[PDB]
Amino acid sequence: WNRKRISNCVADYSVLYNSASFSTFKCYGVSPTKLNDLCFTNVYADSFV
Amino acid sequence: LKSFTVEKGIYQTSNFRVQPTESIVRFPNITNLCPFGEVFNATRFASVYAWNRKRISNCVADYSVLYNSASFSTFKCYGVSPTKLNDLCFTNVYADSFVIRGDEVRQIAPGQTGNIADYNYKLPDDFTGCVIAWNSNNLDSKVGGNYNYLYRLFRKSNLKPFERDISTEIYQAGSTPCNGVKGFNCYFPLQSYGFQPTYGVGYQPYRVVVLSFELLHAPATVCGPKKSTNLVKNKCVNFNFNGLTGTGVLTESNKKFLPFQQFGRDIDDTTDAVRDPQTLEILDITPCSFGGVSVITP
Amino acid sequence: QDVVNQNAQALNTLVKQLSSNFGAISSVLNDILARLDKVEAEVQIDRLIT
Amino acid sequence: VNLTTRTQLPPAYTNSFTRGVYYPDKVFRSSVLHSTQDLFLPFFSNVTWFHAITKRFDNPVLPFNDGVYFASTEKSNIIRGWIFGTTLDSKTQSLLIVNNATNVVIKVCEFQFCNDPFLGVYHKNNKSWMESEFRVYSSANNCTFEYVSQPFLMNFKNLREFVFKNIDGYFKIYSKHTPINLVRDLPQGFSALEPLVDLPIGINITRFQTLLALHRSYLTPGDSSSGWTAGAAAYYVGYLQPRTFLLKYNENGTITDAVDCALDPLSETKCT
Ligand SMILES: *[C@@H]1O[C@H](CO)[C@@H](O)[C@H](O)[C@H]1NC(C)=O
Ligand SMILES: *[C@@H]1O[C@H](CO)[C@@H](O)[C@H](O)[C@H]1NC(C)=O
Ligand SMILES: *[C@@H]1O[C@H](CO)[C@@H](O)[C@H](O)[C@H]1NC(C)=O
Ligand SMILES: *[C@@H]1O[C@H](CO)[C@@H](O)[C@H](O)[C@H]1NC(C)=O
Repeated sequence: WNRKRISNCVADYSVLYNSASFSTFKCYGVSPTKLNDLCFTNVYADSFV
Repeated sequence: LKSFTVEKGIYQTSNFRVQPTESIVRFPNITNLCPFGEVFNATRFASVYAWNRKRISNCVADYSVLYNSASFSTFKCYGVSPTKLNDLCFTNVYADSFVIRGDEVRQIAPGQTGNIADYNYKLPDDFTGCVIAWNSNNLDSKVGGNYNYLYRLFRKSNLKPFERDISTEIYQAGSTPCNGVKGFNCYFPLQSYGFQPTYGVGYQPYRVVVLSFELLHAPATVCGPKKSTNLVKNKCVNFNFNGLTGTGVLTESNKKFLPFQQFGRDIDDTTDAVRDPQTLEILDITPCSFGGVSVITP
Repeated sequence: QDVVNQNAQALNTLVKQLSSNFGAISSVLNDILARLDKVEAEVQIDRLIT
Repeated sequence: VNLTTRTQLPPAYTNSFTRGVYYPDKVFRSSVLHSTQDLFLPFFSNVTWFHAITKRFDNPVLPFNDGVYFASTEKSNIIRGWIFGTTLDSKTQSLLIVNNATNVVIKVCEFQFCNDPFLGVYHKNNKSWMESEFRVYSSANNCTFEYVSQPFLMNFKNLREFVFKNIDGYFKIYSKHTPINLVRDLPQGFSALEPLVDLPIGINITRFQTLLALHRSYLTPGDSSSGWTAGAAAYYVGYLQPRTFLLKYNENGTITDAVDCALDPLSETKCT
């Protein structure tokens, strides 16, 4: 599993929440609406299959 | 004056004030006995999203039966200290009972957040009542996990205090409503609890009852076992008409009340009257000897 | 006439100010004493006094 | 019964002349000027008037904001009760108020209120004048209230007034009776309205619908749909709004004047 550092940027998911090819967007606690309206800290994305 | 010598003159010092002789009690009459057994000893409780409500009026209240029955912990009160409940008459009684998990009990408070507070049960901020809950595992938890206890998870907005929503329709989380096909991008707003008697204290079914009161202004409807007293006049005494305590002198009146009227309020909105809630006569209520004292010396 | 009027007006202000929560639960001292534990009652009475 | 043979006309409107002061509390006050905020009848309003005396039977489904000043320039006790619901089709509880000749029925039931609760019979042809017909509904289910009361025996003079508290637990009604006369059709004046009942129905109330007698005798030929007589009555209905009022109480303890601090700058000046 690779763990990509994400920082010093804005986390725009405008072409994410509205994309058709999503099947399992399982967000826990954070509503997928206010993804943009809530902030976070140093991001670390597990990318894998 | 803080001295041992005083000059010619007149100096004011303290005040005098007769003290009352006795206290009286003047209630309407007697009622019966409150159905606390029916409310606390139900076979099963309602689920939170369909919490229940029962009215209480016209019965004699008590507290020692609650202390006599099973241990009822988490007995917390707002706007009352529980003990003096018996020494005060209250009208407008309501009791709402339901069942939840052992955790969301922390959420039952006037002003809170969480699924229950927002979508299942809201308390008013000025809630002037009292909450009582207790674990019940020998009753609600069954080996297979009791699923008869459900709740609501989804809603556009939060509820206003003392509201319930029994409507069942598929929530559409995202856009393009699926319109009753119950596919993904659409949620069934209701879920159910799993109550296997193996989860632990953080998930046990807890039975909760909330008793809500309403400030005493309208004629009362519930009371306690304090006896009315005979009436006496023309003496500075301690009166209590139907929970309306005071101390002073009463007199028979000349006034004329309409059948829906009861007191004297004056410019400053303070009482000089009661209609005897046994003989229905108007008495004017007025304080007694007040004054401050002056001493003359050479 | 003005002198008499002015004085009475000020006195009425003091009389009416008796009925005001002043950031508490009740305006009646006896009612604050009632339906309230000593500790809480004390701090509510303190508000009215100030 | 689909009672047709009645014409279509726009609603009647007229003006409200300060006719609506409900004593808001039990305090026996007197000789005072108690200022008090309270939802009330905004003085002077081109408010509606369902005008039901062809034969002019106007009785549509009227909604509920918050209370109704309900005048009857009439002669003979036709307007009786009302419904009070949001769907009225037995799918929910509804309020129902019926006023018969003998007792009141405040049945909070899941009842399919179909057609009009009309009192046709009126056996005056057989020297009896007893009216009876129950199309107030079809069925009565899960009704949690009913109050058989004291049993009683049942120009223009029945100007009624009925403030109905949307706030449940206490459906208080503020009212007065008035022997009205001449055909001023809505008089000027000023009269009191003491609160009356108190009902914990606890329902979501939404739409009333008047319940009334129909005069059916020899002079009323034809099938039910048209076989009746109208009889002269007229009623005025007003809604309330939240305002602030100033009341003036006499020595006898009676409300004798009021001021609406919300009508003119002159008024507001008084009100301060
Ligand atoms: C009052 O009169 C106005 C002006 O003619 C009219 O348009 C309206 O229908 C009447 N009633 C209302 C609803 O204000
Ligand atoms: C109300 O009546 C209906 C029809 O009989 C019944 O199915 C339902 O259980 C009743 N509800 C209550 C609370 O009695
Ligand atoms: C009362 O009924 C209306 C119409 O159905 C509805 O919009 C409203 O939410 C109801 N009141 C409550 C408290 O649910
Ligand atoms: C008030 O009552 C007195 C005494 O019965 C009576 O003379 C008077 O007409 C009444 N009305 C007024 C306005 O004083």
